[PDB]
Amino acid sequence: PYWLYKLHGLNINYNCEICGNYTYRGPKAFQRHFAEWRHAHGMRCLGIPNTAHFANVTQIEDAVSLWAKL
Amino acid sequence: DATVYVGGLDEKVSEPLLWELFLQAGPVVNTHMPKDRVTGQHQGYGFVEFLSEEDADYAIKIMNMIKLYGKPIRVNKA
Amino acid sequence: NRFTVAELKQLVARPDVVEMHDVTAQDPKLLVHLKATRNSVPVPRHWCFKRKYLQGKRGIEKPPFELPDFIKRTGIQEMREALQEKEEQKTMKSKMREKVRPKMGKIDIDYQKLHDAFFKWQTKPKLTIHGDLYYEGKEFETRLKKPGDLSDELRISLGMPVGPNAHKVPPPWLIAMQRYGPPPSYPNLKIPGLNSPIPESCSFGYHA
Amino acid sequence: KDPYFMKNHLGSYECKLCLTLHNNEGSYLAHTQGKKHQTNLARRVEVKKFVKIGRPGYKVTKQRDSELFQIDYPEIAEGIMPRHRFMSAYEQRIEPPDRRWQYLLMAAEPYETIAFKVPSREIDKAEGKFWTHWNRETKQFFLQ
RNA sequence: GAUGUCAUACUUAUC
Repeated sequence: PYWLYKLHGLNINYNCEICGNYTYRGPKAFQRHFAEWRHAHGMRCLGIPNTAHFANVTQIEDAVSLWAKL
Repeated sequence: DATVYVGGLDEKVSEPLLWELFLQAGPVVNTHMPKDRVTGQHQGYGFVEFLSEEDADYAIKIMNMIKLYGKPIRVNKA
Repeated sequence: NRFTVAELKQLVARPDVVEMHDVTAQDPKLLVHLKATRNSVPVPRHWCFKRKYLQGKRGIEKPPFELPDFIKRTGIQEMREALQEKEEQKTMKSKMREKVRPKMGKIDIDYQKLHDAFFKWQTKPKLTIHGDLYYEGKEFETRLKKPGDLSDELRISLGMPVGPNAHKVPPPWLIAMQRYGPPPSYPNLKIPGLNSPIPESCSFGYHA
Repeated sequence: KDPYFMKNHLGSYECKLCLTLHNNEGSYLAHTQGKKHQTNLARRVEVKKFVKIGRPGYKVTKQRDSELFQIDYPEIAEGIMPRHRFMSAYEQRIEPPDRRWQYLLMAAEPYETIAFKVPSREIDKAEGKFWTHWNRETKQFFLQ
């Protein structure tokens, strides 16, 4: 249905540069997949620990700067 | 490297029960249990991600003789 | 004008309280300072939903009431259930005939027993702190364990009777712990039979 | 008999198929006929007890080979071959002390089992289909 | 999830 995809915020293109520039079809879906195993496995390659400060981190350079600042 | 796959578990086992079983060999950072949302039952497998790869390898090598509800639970590297 | 989440996380001293919706407000620094305060309470998660925090538990089953021990120890609940069972079997003529000539003495249990239950047998309920807020799934999230100790349910599922003798009361994974050594994730963990005395440490584990 | 209409804790009706609420009883019967309700309906032991045991005297001959034991057994007149298996000394009838070795025992149906203790850890293989043989023409059993 | 017509039920010691 188009109404359930328009009211819940679906069918909206979002780019995540951390996990190899993956695509996400929802802000809440991206927020749920941020605290998941795929985002943790993508962030473990750069050397950043899985914490609460890198929840809204998308770019690799911003996450590296946030890891180096702490 | 830090995630170990545990199989051979019954459907009656729960995720806090699996966490308390896995905490006897080492602190697990995360535990994921794939289950079908249509029926509400587990698939008999899980993934325990620890804080390091050596602790996960020790938990996989030390849980080779674990029996839950009469069924032997196997631990492998993933 | 509106900065991103990375600049708001790098400028604030506590980037863990920064969210994605706080970057498009009228004061990101003031919101980051108020959210990372000492005694501040966070906003509820139902402010961005679309069900008004009351349309989630529609078809879920719920118990009618949970009576405490001080109210159930007075015998009023069984008498009320018996009166509700006796009143449900009466017809309209039996209900109309009891209104002109009623039968006194319905239960007539006691008069000081309720005062003794409300004054002498008063029990304090399980309260909570002011910071622990309530949500829709807070009543169902009850999963929120220690190394070296096992519960009764895990011991019944694994088939390990807990006893003072350390012969069979440790699990059979202790043979691998004796062959390979102590776990590297817990250096202070002491198990009986390997690094602890067996009749002394009868708890099958100690974190010292 | 509708398996979707249930009673809540507030004296109302609840349709779990469409997840709808109804206050009175007259609205629950009128909610089954409609578009959303139709859309939700369209979218959704014997061989062990009979074994004779007279325990005859077996004839085993061991020989240290280099690169094997020969057990002389009588005629059994059956297709069941005698099986060899390696077990531990922890289980016994009287449980003697200082039992920390292994024993390979060969057993048949009309005859008793013959066991030989092996002090070494691993010097051969006690598998049945790998390194065992039973000639039924001469009734000679060997295992190496 | 919203819209616009109809029905049911509820609240403020309202008259």
